Amino acid sequence: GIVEQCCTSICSLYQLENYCN
Amino acid sequence: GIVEQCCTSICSLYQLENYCN
Amino acid sequence: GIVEQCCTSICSLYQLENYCN
Amino acid sequence: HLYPGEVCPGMDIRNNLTRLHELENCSVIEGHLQILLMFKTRPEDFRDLSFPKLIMITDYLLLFRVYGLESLKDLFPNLTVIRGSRLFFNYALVIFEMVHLKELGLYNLMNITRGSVRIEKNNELCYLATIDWSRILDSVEDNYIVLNKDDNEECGDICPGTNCPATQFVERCWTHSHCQKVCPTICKSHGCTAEGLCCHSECLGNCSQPDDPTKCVACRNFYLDGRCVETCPPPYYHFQDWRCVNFSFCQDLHHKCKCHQYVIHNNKCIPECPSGYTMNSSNLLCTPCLGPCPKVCHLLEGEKTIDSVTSAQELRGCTVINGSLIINIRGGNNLAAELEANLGLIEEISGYLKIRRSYALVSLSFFRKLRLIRGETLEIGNYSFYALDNQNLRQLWDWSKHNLTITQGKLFFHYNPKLCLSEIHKMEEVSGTKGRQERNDIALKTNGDQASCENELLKFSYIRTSFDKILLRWEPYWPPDFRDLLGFMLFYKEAPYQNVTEFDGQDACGSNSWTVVDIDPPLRQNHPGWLMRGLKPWTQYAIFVKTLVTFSDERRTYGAKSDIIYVQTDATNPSVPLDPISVSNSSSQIILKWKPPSDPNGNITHYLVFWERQAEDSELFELDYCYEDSAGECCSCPKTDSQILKELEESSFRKTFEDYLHNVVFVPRPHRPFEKVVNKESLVISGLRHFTGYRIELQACNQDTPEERCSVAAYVSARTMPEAKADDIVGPVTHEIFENNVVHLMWQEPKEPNGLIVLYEVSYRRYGDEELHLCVSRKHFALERGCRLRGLSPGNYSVRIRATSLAGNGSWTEPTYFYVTD
Amino acid sequence: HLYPGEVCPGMDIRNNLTRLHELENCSVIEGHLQILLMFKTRPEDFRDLSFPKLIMITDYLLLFRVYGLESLKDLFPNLTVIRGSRLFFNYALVIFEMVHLKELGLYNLMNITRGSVRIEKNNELCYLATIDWSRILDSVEDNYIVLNKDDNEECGDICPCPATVINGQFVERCWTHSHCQKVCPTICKSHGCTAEGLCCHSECLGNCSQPDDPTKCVACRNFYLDGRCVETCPPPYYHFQDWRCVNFSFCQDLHHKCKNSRRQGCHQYVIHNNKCIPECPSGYTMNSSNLLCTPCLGPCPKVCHLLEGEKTIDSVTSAQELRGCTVINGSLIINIRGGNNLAAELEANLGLIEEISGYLKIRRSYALVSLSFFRKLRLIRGETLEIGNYSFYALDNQNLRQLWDWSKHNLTITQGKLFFHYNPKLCLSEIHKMEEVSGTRQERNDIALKTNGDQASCENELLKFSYIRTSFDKILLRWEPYWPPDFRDLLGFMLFYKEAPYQNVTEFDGQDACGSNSWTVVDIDPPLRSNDPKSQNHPGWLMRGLKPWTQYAIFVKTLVTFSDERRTYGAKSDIIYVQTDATNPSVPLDPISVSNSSSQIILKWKPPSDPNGNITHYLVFWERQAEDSELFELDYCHRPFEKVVNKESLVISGLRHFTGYRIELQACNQDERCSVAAYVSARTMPEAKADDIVGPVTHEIFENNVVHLMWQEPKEPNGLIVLYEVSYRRYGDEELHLCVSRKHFALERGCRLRGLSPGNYSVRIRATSLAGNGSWTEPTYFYVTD
Amino acid sequence: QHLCGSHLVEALYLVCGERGFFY
Amino acid sequence: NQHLCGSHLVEALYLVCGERGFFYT
Amino acid sequence: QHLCGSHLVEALYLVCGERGFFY
Repeated sequence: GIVEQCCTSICSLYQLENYCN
Repeated sequence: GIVEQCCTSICSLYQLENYCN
Repeated sequence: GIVEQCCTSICSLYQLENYCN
Repeated sequence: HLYPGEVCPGMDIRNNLTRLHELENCSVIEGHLQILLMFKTRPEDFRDLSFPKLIMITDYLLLFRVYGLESLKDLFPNLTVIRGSRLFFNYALVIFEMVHLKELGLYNLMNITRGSVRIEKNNELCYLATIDWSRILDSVEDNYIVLNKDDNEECGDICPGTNCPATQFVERCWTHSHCQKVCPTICKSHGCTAEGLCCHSECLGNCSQPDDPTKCVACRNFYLDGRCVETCPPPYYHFQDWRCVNFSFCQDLHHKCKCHQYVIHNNKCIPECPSGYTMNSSNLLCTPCLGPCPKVCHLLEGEKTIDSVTSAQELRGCTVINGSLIINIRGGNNLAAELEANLGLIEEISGYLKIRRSYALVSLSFFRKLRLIRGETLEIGNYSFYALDNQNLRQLWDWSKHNLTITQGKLFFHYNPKLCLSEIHKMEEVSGTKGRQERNDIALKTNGDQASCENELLKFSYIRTSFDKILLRWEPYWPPDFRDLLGFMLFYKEAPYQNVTEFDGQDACGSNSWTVVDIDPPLRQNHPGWLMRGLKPWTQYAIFVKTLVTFSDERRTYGAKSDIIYVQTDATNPSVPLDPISVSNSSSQIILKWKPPSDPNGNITHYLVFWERQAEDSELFELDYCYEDSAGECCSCPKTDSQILKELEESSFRKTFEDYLHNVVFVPRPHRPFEKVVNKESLVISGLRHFTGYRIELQACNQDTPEERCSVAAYVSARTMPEAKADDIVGPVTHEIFENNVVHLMWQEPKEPNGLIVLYEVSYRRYGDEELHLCVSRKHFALERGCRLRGLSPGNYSVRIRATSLAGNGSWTEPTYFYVTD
Repeated sequence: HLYPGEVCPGMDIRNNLTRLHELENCSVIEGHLQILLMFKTRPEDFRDLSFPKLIMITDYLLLFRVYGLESLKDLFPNLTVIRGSRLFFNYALVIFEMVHLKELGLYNLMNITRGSVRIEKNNELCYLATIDWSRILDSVEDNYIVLNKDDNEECGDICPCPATVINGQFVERCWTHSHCQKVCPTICKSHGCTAEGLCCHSECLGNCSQPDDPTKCVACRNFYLDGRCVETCPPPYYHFQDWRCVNFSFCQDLHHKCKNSRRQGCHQYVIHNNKCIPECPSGYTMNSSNLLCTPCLGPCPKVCHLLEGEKTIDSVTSAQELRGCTVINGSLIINIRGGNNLAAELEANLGLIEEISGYLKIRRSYALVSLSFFRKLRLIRGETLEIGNYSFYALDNQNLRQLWDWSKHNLTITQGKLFFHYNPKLCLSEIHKMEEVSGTRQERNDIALKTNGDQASCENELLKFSYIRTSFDKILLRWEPYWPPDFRDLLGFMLFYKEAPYQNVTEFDGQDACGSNSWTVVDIDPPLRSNDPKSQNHPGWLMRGLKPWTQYAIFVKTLVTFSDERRTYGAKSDIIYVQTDATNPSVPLDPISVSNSSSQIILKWKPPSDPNGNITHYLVFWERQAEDSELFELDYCHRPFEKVVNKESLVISGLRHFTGYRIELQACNQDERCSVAAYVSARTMPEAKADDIVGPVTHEIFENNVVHLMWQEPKEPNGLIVLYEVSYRRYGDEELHLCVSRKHFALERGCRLRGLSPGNYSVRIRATSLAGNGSWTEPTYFYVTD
Repeated sequence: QHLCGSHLVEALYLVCGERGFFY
Repeated sequence: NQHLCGSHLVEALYLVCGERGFFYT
Repeated sequence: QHLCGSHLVEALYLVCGERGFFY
């Protein structure tokens, strides 16, 4: 889930590029 | 051979064609 | 004697070894 | 009387007996007199002697555990005054930790010019509480007499006669064979002779002739040419305000010192020029310096070694240093800040500098007023700068926050691998060593190793701002061999400064002041960057980006860096106004005080306020009374050496496997009111109601014209105090006399209840009997419009009424006298 | 019998898919296998065709750049054993730049004899946490599973199995959604198991067809002959590839085939160890007698010339290349690029080299802490040398701090200087020891003595604390007097110290760390002597910043100037764990006094701020406190002690109801010394029943309308009585309440109602203590007279 | 460091501003 | 970049030819 | 550290062990 990588962990620049449509 | 010429220095297309047989 | 050398600057082991008698 | 012998300079007698005898020839102790460090003498290794020539000591007398001294009549039986022009811990007479001294032997000591006296830890000394100090000193608080055997009254006291003019304790004395001198009221505090006579004011201590200036033992104001004068004509300068020393004497003192170098100023041969004066050369004239000039603390013989931060505190409040320094301190948290506070005010150094065998530093800039090293003292080999045996160093002194110039001596950079060659070149260029026809000696063969010296610039391609974040993007950057790139290590810090550099703060072992973020290599072109994870609104931050690169055996770098940028985050609403305090001191005066927002988020245009009106509660009338960023996983989070080594080793392993495979794979061919307060932490409100509640809302605001964005509501309720107009019945009391004996006591409610009325106390007393209490409740009052005395016996009944409420008490309505008749 | 196919020679397949047909005409592949540059396959090319042959591969596997390969089973659904005779860069399976693998397809390969797996550059890979690496990998040689999708999520390592917990994963172990893991006993996991999950014979390997039977298997562990797994075969047969046996005809055929060289790599075949090997190992001269390795006659050194005149080793594959060679002609480079430890394998594969005629470079070591790979190098000819004339090069090495023993191994370097630069982990002691043995006698070489020994312990002399005095605030140390032969090198000492709860402190490496870091170094000033005693004979240091009762691990090192001497590299003092003395027990923390009843008060406290010594007992003191008395001038109208050892809670019992109390809590670590008193106070709850009027109100009536009231104070007043609510009540009239003050009650033994009227009256009184309100007393009746 | 809710949507906005996002 | 190594090298060489193959060792 | 008065006396007593106290 998005929370696992951004809430529980830290999302980098390119990390959030995979959650954009 | 390939790494010492292609990685250390720039390889032209002639060098790349060397490995086409 | 020893006051002027251990109350103006930090004292040292060897400084006390010279006035022990 | 006049000094019989010749003056001798101050001396420190330690482990010597001949030096003790030398005091006999002495007549004036020009300097301090130390009697210390005698661990070789015993009571069978000493003697008794009298010094008839010594009559005065110019400075303090120090006694320090002198073995073999049983009394103070063995060294000086003639001393009279201890002026103490110099001081030791503010005491002009110091006897510290002196034992086997059973008594004292002074006979002429009767005055002290200035200073104090210390008598402590002397558990074997006697006659120390039988000495007056109204004639020797000018106060009784300028001498410390404690931890003494005579301060406990355990000592035996004897004195001459049953003849001494002196007034357990019997008379003022110092020894069985000597005493103190008491003299009549027509004398003065400038001493009085043993005979029992007075002495003049120009004299000091005892005196040969009573009240005569021509004959004195010592002069308090001045001494010159054989007579007690009150001034010193040229070129004789005032010496310790006790004599006159000609210019030759002061110059001789100067030559012998460089005791402190002697200066001439105010027609006085004083040791140091006061603050505010520059040292005119070849005359030592303390001419008024232009501007405030810190005193110059010279270096003994031009040298000072610093191996600890304690010695670095010996330069405090100085500008010019006469000599060389050797800074070789290692260790300690935030060493650079310590050095900046220790010597940040040292304007120049006339000596050489050595940074040999130094550690726990990352830069050499710890000065903030230096722009020139004189280098008058030269190191063997024509060298004025020195750097030896150092394993860590990332910088030298910058040219935009520090200036420097060198006029003599070669440069020296040895065993400084992290010190890049370019820094050495810049030093050689700016300093000017080559310009003045000089050639330096360096160790560049062992320098420039294990430190990035070749850098590239990163150009920002796109940037935008938000209220709590700053997005950054830079032009795609790739090393010649893309395998070198391992990502980027961004370093940011809160920087209000506009000339921020990465050498601000830290510069010591285990100290850091720059936060760090890590970003992966850009994907395959996508512009690499990084979005901050929240920030403080309206605050600027310094940010740059470095690039990790694969390193060779000695040194290899494909590195690039970014310039310092100060981008501010837009503002948002501010926080709650800290500490709302609505305090009253009257029923029509309330002060609303508050503190600014914890997070202002830009300047506060104004402070918004709201409040609602209240009223007395009605119920009272019906009542009767008679994992996450918050916890943290790293609070500073630098990469460790082990991590960088593992990263580099794995990167190399991967590259090696790749090349290995490639080499065999490929082969060639074969409504609430409001108010606004602008810039104020106070508010005045007047013309309020008494005993009324006021609930005040308080917010802060950072913008007024573009839109109203303010802090979240804050509330505080203040209750005004009640005025006192309800302590007695307001208005008259309606009553009538009946034959039923029923006295229905009517009365009107006061103008205002000030909240509610607790009760009414009514006292009915026939002929003024005991005063009774009767609970007149709110409901009973409303029902009967007060009270109702159902029947009374005949008699002159006096009725007093007190309106007991929260408005105060302590007074009753005057008694109404009604004569009941049945 | 056990292999349903021929024995094909190793194949290399690039681009064309036609050669893959040969994989279906044989089930045994001698040699390695590589499938790469497969740029012509599509998903329909790996799903409409599958090779049912291939059981065992003797050397390794290499799948790279394969298009549309989504499962391992799509190519070989029956590969069972990888013998690992040779490796590929310390690996026996490699996945590189694969962009179509989404699941595995191998479920009959349970043991890798040599090597590891190299999974890298995969971004669609699933199922890598359900493979039970421990069960498969029984050898670990730098196994790195990186550049995958299991650190992010693609599928989530889940499938619809035994689900055993052996690697730390509680999820089902599987290889495909239609497949599950196969488990067998570990006692029978090094010899392979059957396809039923039970034990198998020890002469079989991998998959088996009959559990615990060597007659029917799918692979053999020792040798394969007669179609049965045996332990050895008759010698009219010779073991080839070490997995089978074959008669002499095949051996002589191979020998004849290479007689006239037309094969680049073939060597005339011979037989040693009852195997048809390509070339006899050193010590056996290659002379045919019937193709048998006959004994050597005189010196038979094997000069194994190396390519490039230099060879760098970072993998065991290159090391095994030169096994069985005695004389080496050329140089070499040691470069440990990451990975696991290899020194044991290095000595195992190169320990037979006894002579080198070149130089030897060493750089970036990551697994060598001690050099142990050469125990035979006695003569270094050095016929080739670096420009600089260095026969040894030590650069960028931060893992080595040891060298070969010098009482069992010799080394005489006949030429070239010894290069040693930027090696702080390597100590100058061993450097000079070898400078003395090699000799290139004794000769000073260009070696920087300021770049080696800066981050390691290289001291060679030693100190011993002679006089030690321990105290709560001052720790004095006095070690043996020591000065180097040159009495101008002593620059002070290094008093290393750090906090230790218990002795677990291991001596530091030898670098310089200060600030808030572990093992805080503290420079000590030189004694300023000639090493002759002037007034002291024991040099040391008296540190005084210590706190009471705290143990510190402290050792001392020595800094001296460098020289070209073997010695004078500094001294080292032994380590000591100096526990300081306890003189303060410390102030207790957070005292909590709370009353739980009218005679029960519970106390609380936390352990002292600083634990110094064993707490021998806790000291408490308390006594009855009285209340403030002000009702006689105003009107509103030793000490008990207990000792509890190692307790954090106490309750007071024996107190009276109401009145304040004062308690003091002190910590003690002797029995005596105690800490400073801590003050806290609480009061018991008051008993409202004890404040109720007792006895009835007597009425001394006198006709002055004076009804004197005789009531009595409560049975046990709480503190004292503020006042009395004497509420007399005349029926048929307004209720009244009288505030009888304490002063009036004392003066008149109660009150005296005056100003009354005649008639039946009823008085109720409620006594009020300082705190707590009692209850109304009975309404005593009295007929007031006039 | 971490991002959730409002902070995460604002990050998805600033990071992806040339193309639409989803949450 | 402009250098050819690893992934870049193989993705830069495959461009030259993919229908003739490479030399067989 | 700094040694003065009583502290210096204490330190001199404790540190020395070969000679008596002199100060």
